[PDB]
Amino acid sequence: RQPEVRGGDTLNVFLAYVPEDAKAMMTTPFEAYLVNDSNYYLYYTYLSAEGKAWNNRSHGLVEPNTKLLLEEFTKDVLNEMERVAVQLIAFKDGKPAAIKPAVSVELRIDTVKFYKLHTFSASDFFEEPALIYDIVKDDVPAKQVYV
Amino acid sequence: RQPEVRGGDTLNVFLAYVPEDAKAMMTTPFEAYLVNDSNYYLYYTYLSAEGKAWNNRSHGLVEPNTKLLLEEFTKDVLNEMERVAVQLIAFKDGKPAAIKPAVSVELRIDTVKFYKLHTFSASDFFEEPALIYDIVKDDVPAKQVYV
Ligand SMILES: [Mg+2]
Ligand SMILES: [Mg+2]
Repeated sequence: RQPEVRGGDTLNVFLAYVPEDAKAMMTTPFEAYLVNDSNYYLYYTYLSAEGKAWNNRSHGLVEPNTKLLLEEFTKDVLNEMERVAVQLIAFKDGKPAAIKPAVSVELRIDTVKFYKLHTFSASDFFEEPALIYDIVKDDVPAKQVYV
Repeated sequence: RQPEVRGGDTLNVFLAYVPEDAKAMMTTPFEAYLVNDSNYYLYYTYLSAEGKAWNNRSHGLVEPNTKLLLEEFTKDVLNEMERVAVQLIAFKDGKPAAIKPAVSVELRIDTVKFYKLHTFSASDFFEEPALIYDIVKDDVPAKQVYV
């Protein structure tokens, strides 16, 4: 087992979209991940807006210092992703911890970028370029950042 | 299976403390519950402060229109419960829903009341009197209410 990470008591959580095959942009589907770059467990939901309501696309637990595949989708699904949200709470289990904010972040996804690999960016989290949205950055929820 | 409840799309969530045996106040332990009077699933944590840090006492999922036993404790544990918190997120699974707030509520518990049954109140949720703290009342998180 891996130990906790130095600096990981600062909450850093990202929503990342990655091609399954960055070499085949015409045919590839995409993957959505919750990336938990922190020493906390998360409970989360990932939702998409449809009218005045929201549909839950994924929910559950993310362990410390890991990522979770939320969804695999083709580009036809982009029409459902005009506005998405991530809500979460963070905790440790059996270790004292700082209290963290309860987080809700609504995002307008840059769907044009899914046709343009060069608009995705290099990251430490994947070998492929990724489209990465902050949910919590340096303990600060990314409210009203991508809307 | 029970259907969703009329009015239950309004989030109402309570933290309730109940004696195991209201007839034996000298000897009885107490039970802490999360009461989810709503049509939403919840992920939650229940934490207690110790110094500048917090200890997780319970976490998980609560189903719609139910309650969950968080902890059974004796009165010696009241010394750990000077300040507690509940954090949660609410969602539906497979049904469209309104987006709900991500909630964090810190409470100073009225530990004197645990020696005085008449200070607990009748409720629809238990046959015994209960000490009930609002976490979300009529969709409004109970921030800075019990501090
Ligand atoms: Mg890389
Ligand atoms: Mg009653």
